[PDB]
Amino acid sequence: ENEQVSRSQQRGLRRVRDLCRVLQLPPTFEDTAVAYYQQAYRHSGIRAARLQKKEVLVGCCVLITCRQHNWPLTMGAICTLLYADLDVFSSTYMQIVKLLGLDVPSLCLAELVKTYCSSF
Amino acid sequence: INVEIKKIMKANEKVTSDADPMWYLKYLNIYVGLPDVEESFNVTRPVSPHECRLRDMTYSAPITVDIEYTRGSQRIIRNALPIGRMPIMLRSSNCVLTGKTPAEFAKLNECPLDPGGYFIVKGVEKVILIQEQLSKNRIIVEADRKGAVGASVTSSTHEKKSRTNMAVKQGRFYLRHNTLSEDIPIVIIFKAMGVESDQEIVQMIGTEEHVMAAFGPSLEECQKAQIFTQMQALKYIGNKVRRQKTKIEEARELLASTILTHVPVKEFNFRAKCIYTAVMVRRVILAQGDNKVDDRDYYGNKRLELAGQLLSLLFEDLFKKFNSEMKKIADQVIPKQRAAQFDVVKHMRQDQITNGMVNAISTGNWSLKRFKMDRQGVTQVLSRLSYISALGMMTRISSQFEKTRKVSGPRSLQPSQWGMLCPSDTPEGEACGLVKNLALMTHITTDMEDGPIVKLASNLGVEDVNLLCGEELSYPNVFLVFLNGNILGVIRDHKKLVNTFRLMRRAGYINEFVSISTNLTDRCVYISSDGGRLCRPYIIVKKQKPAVTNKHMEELAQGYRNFEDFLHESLVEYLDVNEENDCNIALYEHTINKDTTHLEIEPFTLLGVCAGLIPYPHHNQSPRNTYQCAMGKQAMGTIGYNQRNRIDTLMYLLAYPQKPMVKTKTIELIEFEKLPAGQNATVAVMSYSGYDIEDALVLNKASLDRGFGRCLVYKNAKCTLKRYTNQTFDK
Amino acid sequence: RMTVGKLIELLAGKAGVLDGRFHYGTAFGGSKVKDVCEDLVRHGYNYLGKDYVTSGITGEPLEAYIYFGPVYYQKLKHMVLDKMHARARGPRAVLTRQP
Amino acid sequence: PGTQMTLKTFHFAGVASMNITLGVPRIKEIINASKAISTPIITAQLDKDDDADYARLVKGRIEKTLLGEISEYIEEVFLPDDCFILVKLSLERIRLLRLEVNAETVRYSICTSKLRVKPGDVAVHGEAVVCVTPRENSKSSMYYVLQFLKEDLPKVVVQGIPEVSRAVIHIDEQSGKEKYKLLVEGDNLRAVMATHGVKGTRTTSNNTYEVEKTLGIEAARTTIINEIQYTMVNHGMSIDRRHVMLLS
Amino acid sequence: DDPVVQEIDVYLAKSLAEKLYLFQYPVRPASMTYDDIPHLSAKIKPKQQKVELEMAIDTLNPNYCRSKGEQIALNVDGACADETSTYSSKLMDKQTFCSSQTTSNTSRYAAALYRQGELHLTPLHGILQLRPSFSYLDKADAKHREREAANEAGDSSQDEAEDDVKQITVRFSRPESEQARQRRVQSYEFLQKKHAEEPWVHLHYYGLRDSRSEHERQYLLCPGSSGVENTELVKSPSEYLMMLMPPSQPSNVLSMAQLRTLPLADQIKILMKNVKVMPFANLMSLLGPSIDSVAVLRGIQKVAMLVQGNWVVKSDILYPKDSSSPHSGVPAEVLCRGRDFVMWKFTQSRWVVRKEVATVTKLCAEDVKDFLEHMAVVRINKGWEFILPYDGEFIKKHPDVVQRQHMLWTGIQAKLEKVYNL
Amino acid sequence: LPKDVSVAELLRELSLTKEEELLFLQLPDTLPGQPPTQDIAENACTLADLTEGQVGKLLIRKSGRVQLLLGKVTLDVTMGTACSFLQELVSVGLGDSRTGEMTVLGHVKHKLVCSPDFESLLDHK
Amino acid sequence: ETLEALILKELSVIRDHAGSACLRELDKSNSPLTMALCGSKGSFINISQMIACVGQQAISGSRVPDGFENRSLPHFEKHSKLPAAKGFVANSFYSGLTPTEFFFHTMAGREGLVDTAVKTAETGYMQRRLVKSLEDLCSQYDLTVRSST
Amino acid sequence: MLLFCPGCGNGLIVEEGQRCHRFACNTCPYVHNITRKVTNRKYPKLKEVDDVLG
Amino acid sequence: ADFDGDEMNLHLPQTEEAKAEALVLMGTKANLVTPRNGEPLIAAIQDFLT
RNA sequence: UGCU
Ligand SMILES: Nc1nc2c(ncn2[C@@H]2O[C@H](COP(=O)(O)OP(=O)(O)OP(=O)(O)O)[C@@H](O)[C@H]2O)c(=O)[nH]1
Ligand SMILES: [Mg+2]
Ligand SMILES: [Zn+2]
Repeated sequence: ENEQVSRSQQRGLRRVRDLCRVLQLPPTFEDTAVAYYQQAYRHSGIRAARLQKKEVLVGCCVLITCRQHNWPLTMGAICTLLYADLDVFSSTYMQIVKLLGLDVPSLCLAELVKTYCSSF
Repeated sequence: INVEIKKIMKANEKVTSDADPMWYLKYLNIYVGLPDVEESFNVTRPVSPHECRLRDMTYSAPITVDIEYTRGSQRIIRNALPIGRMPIMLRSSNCVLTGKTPAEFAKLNECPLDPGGYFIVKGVEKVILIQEQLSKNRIIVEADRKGAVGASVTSSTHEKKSRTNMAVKQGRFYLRHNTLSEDIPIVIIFKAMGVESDQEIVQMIGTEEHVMAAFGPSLEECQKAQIFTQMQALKYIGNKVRRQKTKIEEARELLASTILTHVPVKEFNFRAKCIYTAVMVRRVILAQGDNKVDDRDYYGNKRLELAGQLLSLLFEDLFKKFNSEMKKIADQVIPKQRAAQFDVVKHMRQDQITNGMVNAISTGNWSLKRFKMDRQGVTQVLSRLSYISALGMMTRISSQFEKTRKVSGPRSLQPSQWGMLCPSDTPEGEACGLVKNLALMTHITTDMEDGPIVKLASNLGVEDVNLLCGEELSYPNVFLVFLNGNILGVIRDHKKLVNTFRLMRRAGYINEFVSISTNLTDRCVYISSDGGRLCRPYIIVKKQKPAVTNKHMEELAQGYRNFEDFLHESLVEYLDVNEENDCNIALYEHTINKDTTHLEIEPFTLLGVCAGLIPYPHHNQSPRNTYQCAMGKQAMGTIGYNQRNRIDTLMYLLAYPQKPMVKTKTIELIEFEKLPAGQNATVAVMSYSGYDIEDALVLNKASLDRGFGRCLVYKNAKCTLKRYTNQTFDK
Repeated sequence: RMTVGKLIELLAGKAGVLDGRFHYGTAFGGSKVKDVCEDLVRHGYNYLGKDYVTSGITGEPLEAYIYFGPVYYQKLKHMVLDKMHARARGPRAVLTRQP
Repeated sequence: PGTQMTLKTFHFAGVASMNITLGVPRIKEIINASKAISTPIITAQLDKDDDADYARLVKGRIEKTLLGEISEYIEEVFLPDDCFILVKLSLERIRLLRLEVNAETVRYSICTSKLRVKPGDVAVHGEAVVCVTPRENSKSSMYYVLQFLKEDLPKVVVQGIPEVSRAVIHIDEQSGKEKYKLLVEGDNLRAVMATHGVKGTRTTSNNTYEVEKTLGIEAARTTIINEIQYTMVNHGMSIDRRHVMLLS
Repeated sequence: DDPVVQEIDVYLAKSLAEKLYLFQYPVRPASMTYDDIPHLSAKIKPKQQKVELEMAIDTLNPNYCRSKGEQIALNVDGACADETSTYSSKLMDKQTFCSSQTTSNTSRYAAALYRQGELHLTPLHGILQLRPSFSYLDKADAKHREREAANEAGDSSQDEAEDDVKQITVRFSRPESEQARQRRVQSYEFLQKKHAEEPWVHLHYYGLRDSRSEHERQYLLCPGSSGVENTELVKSPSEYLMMLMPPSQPSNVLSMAQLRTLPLADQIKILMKNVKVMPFANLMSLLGPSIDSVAVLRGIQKVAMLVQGNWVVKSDILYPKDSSSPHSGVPAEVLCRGRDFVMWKFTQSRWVVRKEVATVTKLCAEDVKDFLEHMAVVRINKGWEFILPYDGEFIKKHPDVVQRQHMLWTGIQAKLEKVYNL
Repeated sequence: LPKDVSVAELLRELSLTKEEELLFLQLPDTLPGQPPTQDIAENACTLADLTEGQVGKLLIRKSGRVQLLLGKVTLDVTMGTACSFLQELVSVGLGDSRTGEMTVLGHVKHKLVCSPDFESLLDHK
Repeated sequence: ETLEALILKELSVIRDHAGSACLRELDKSNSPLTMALCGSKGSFINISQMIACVGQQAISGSRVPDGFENRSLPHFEKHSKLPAAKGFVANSFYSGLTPTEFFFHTMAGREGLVDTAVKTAETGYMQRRLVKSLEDLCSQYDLTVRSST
Repeated sequence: MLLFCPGCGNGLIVEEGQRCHRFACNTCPYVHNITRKVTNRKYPKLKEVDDVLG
Repeated sequence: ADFDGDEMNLHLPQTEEAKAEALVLMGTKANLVTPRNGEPLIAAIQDFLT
């Protein structure tokens, strides 16, 4: 592998890794994010999509990887650091989750409370 | 972490890309903050070094900075943004252990007697040993491979490091540099550097009959060719220059910047460089006669780079790499991404510096490409065999050789190690002579501004070298004065100069760490102000009577004054190797004679920490003391008051440790009596049963049964249950 | 080996344990031999460390006096239990079939 | 024995000078049989071992003596008619050292591998005066070669073997009689044996290659055996001669 | 060593302050001078001083080779061009000495003219080193290059009209990066062009033998009286030292100077926190005689107490409210109470029992030992004795202070009896 | 040629002969004075700021000490580097913007150096 | 060099006389003396060094070289060729060694240690070569030593 | 010895003119005819009589 | 050896011929002298000579 | 990295 990959998929993977390192998530989170991004890219509808579509795909893969480990991360900050708008972000998120069917753990309230209290 | 990091941030404060002008990223101020752990969910929490050791994590603090950039031509600023994590050294200024009482140390699960000063990364304790290298920007006259007495100079500035040599293989001086195709005569370089008069060249080289007789061949070889003007000399140099009038411009640039980088030129004014090469040729000529060859093992020309300089260089390199990566990402993103204005915050890598520091401290291999430095074995695992072992390993010194050849020169014990390094403390084995330990009383100097030094030197009558010709350099009473390898000028009656400089340093207007030495064989007065030099305190002696008296000692004992007050009152002063080379020192008061300038504080301080445990060492042999230190570095005993909570891969403890009966002042100082590593037993020197033929000993069954020699071996067995990429975990 | 320092340390430790003190073995100084000899002769022991000793096996006194005294012995990490090794057939290496 | 030896020093063999490599380095050089060794020693016997005068004479005959070492002054005089180098030989020092070197011998030594100076250039005026008048060779050389002449003239051999560097008179003070011998720190045994007054039948050398090329393979074997035995005995340790014989 | 004789005066002249230059020849000994060499002209510049002297040398002298002169003239110049010739005739007649600048600022250098009983100092506006320059060789090289070009062009007898019309090779004035622009600015060619941009000035030469020399030599003097008190140059040695060396910008971290630089109150506080035992006379001697005794007393009464004539630092000064015992971790209030009890026991009796103090204060052995060592010493068969003797002089000198301290100690005793139930 | 000293130089210049001599002395960077109404600061005070008239005295004590009393402080004058090459003192006065005059005042033979007596400056206070 | 040799000879004479005096004054039944006589361990040289006086510390068969400019240690005058300033040890191990004497003894010890360290590897390489070269010969039955060929 | 031209300061070589030998420079027409005898002695260190060893 | 922590190796042959050859040729009683000069190495040592 |  790593040879039957397009420059667009490589840019998407590099953006995933860059956002992961910016958020300072562990290498396990990085690996899960790249794995989910590849799994989503397997589909053709997301393969031949918009640039904003694939950017929101990077964002939603990061969000799913963050949720799978019970880690709190606000979609607002995700969109802020992803160069996207909330409307298209949510639209593409719903589209990709309906196309994949992966487990989406609910955002725990106490974890988000602690994360936001650490900000003050 | 307080000054050097800020200076590096100021040097690399602004970074911009060539494409899309009017865009820039300006750094304002960088902070390191307190040590924190990134365990919690995007929350920081104070973490202790013991907790880091237990959890196998790194004890680092989040590096933050405030920056200002332009996204869409609208200036946007950030007051606090993390960019990396710097491993915090224990007992540092920002460490949580500093400014703590033993009760708080116990609450935090840390030993109060722990020396500290080591980094904790991934749970392992690493110590950055002190590197010992040769002093930079210094002429070294020595024999070549075949045996040709020549000279060398390694000019190292903040940017480049270039070693240029000069040989007399064929009776004439050929200069060799890494940027030239073939070594060229020195007279051609003289003619190229502005000075074209052979008379002036000879006057600069020297006016002695033997000097002229030895330099004649060079003048003849120069006259054989048609090189008589600066233009022709520069054309020849350009023709001889390797690929990286255009040739003339490149030759002039290499002569001004590349060759002898430490010698500055105001505006293509090679007067100082000409005088420097003339003094070098004069030294080479003087050495070509009497075999006064300088030795490399003389520690007066050695420099010790502590962990601070290494970390500063590493941080500078990593910051330059990060700036280059950011500029590349900008050049790639801004011009073709979208109307959405791009900013750096979205690509500011916060793990780059963290991983870089972690790897550099763990693996120990440092590869700085900007300086072409490939070092190994910089960091070593702190040996926790015993408190003495740790305290002795913390004060080790590795050499630049690193077991390259069995030279025996640097491995031999040089008289220059008096009062600086322990003569007897040395690992027994292949590393004998290359790994050394500092003395009980010594200090390592730092870098100064060098402003007031130059000001005082200029005010004391030091004549400008550009005002007079080089003929004055050949006089017997005219002594040269050098400042960190750079020719500061000339002077007459250097006794007055040295006396006034020392008096001013004692008064305090000059930093007490600035060393001044005088060599009469060459008639050179060196003023050293660079860091890494070894210094030792000495009591000033004036007119056969030391300045320190019983009244001063009583005041110190009662608490009226301190060592800083002694330093300020011109009572005790720091002396360097080069300074004590000229100054006279006395061991005791009865040894003080009319020709004495200083007095030894204490003789037993000559030994190091490991050697301080030897009771009555001056009554034993040297190999005995060496083996004693080597075995004390492995002695079994208690480590600290937190040895029960400490969990290491291998630990050895003693059941009933007892403090020695014959304890030394060094033991009392290091507080080893509180953490002893042995027991006192009623030994009887005799032969019994012939089971003690060769160094063996006979133990008592009842003594061993009553608890004598009982030891405990603690081992650690670690297991990890990590989650893989898929939603599955080890159970 | 010319380890007169060991004998000096032993004598100093004997004097110290007898007089309830801690002698100093400071390099180029410390307690001299005369002080410890005076301490021994005051406490009633020989001024040279050597004392009258009787053989435990035969029960008869020895012709020469034995040099007794407290010495600070320290045990090293080198253990015979850890350094003992015995290799049976055991495993081998994949590249070259050798232990 | 290599490990038993401690590589001591101060073992000048009783001369308090002429530092010779002995021990493991010497054994290494011997077993390697290098053509050029470090500090070669040639011991030669004398026909008149009791006459210090004859000993000095043969010493001066075998030892290389440069022109500048015997001449008291060499001056490049430019008279209004011509320029030439005048060398003044110190006949006093010559007769003190007992060297059979005169103006004719110096003239014959000159003009030998020195930029092809013709015999007519050198001339003799007095008893101890040598006048050298060079000529332009036209090969990138002009009349201003008197400097090169001053540089390379004092290092011209006038008497002795070029390979020999330093010959000394060693004395054996046996109660029966005090005899003299020659110790040469050179690498030419053939010339030392061919020189007059040297008993070539009892001349030994340390360079195995020279001994082989001069006296044959059996002589080389004997010299190797003797040298190994001497080097081993210097350290107080002994080895059966059969081992060194088999090695040789 | 007194000034027996040679009491010479020093005067200052400003007439030739901006017109005085120092020319020195590093290659010409002082024996031979240029007084007999006829000069022609000198090129100079006001800014970036670099003087170039143009002199003339004789030819009929026996120390000149006419054939070599003709050769060098024909090499440097053409056959009969003579439009821009370095020499008027066909021989090397003019010599060129170029000036090199030693230093930028020459204010510290001054020329001293010595007369009978006075020495006149005149500032120097510039110091330049004159050396024989070699530019005729560069001009000859350029001549040879153009001659080789002419030969290559005339290689044929008749050169046809070459159609070498200069195509429009107008290169782009590309925007130069900052690094490349700095490199160009720092290049030697740019500096040489900047120096050449300034126009030259031609000056005539007036040798020392001319009357104008002796006429203008008098300007180095100044009209003034023998004895005149200078208005300036009246600063003290301390001020001169401060001028010639301007500044750059445990609890014993502060040195003696850093302590003295602090107010008297902070000085006394630090001294007490450091020593904890010191007589009033010793405190006065350490602080200095220039400070008032009443001020020192007012400063010490707030941070120390009187114990047997001596002064002992208060307990709260050593143990702040946020501090704790470094050995047991008990709060600072308990340590202060224990230290106050120890001081009260010492004031009541000179001999204090460690066991009794421990049993009363319920404190640990290490804390009791620290409290006792801070202000006393061990005496065999007697317990602990105060380190300093009984100082009755201060008690007799200051009775009111003694009464104040006695009532304060009575209050402290009442508090201790209330707390520990003595 | 034995190395002379400043006291003997002045003695043989004044008593043994009466001909004037041109000397070159190197003064410290900052003189012990203040620029008189020069618009300031503790800046450097050179001869360009001082006026004409008597500015100091030159004393010669016993044992060969040569001092310069330039006010409240006293510097010491020593012999500088003995220059043997030609040194011609000249005044280049540009009276006109187009033509000037170069006047050779004399020759320079000896060099002096004045240094502050730091020992005295320190032991004073 | 003549002065050096004379000083070394004088120091050796002093050492030998001190050792002889110690051996003559020591009484029988002494354990060091008995061991040196029987040859089990030690010798008269070591006995005299640890009782009477230590010998001249010789580095590479010569006195202590001048590490600093024209002197070994700053505690001695420049161009001083005295025995105590060049390496002589007047005191014995029993009376205690001065700082300079102890430093010179440590220098000699480290010199010997590095010499032995180099010797180990040098002789190892030499033995390897010699064995690989001579491992082919063997004694035949006809009393003729022959190679493998 | 080593002589230099007072005009420029370059090294002087000994050549033969049309009347007598003379010192001349390779960069200027300056010359200097030889009038009387000129010598430059060096006094090389002689070989001392190496005495017997032993 | 000096009995100061030296680690020595002990091997057990796995063949009768090798055992016999080791016992005969490498016998301690048969190798009491070195082939270098024939001097005996296996003799008295410290604590036995005295 | 220690050990012999
Ligand atoms: N405990 C231990 N540490 C080692 C060992 N070898 C290397 N080290 C570490 O590595 C450094 C020196 O080892 P080197 O000899 O440079 O490693 P090396 O050169 O590769 O050695 P080789 O592997 O034999 O080539 C030491 O200073 C140690 O830091 C070892 O064998 N044991
Ligand atoms: Mg052993
Ligand atoms: Zn010339």
